[PDB]
Amino acid sequence: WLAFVLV
Amino acid sequence: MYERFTDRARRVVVLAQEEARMLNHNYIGTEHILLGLIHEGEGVAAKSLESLGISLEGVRSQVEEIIGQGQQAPSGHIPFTPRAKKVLELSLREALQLGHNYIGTEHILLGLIREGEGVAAQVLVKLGAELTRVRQQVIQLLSGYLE
Repeated sequence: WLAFVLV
Repeated sequence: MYERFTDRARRVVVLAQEEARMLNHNYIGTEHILLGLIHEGEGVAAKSLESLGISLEGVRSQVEEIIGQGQQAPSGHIPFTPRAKKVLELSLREALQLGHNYIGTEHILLGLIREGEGVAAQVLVKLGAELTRVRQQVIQLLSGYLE
């Protein structure tokens, strides 16, 4: 969260 | 905040990345979230879009017309666009206001229409689904689930 899957 | 997403909503986000990858795209945009919502095929968002005549093929054709594919499929993590980030932020608020502590597929769809400006929104309008109509359809289906 919130740039990539799943960050 | 992904901890609050339902299993199916997480699957939509995971699938959105692969929708981008297989189109040789290097960002996950709102249109890939739209494709993922439809392609996962089970949740309230998929049902809502099917019930408005928005098909995976209709969306794919519009994405090819508006964006087009790259030359090579990327490896590794594909970043969200600014508008896709906004969609996922807004999803949290849609869920809270509808009385949910989890974020389901419907809330991602509602976030997408709330953002209302990126490629997915352009596609929906082009396919005949005005944003207010999409929202009201989601509400209509959710109301049927209260029976």
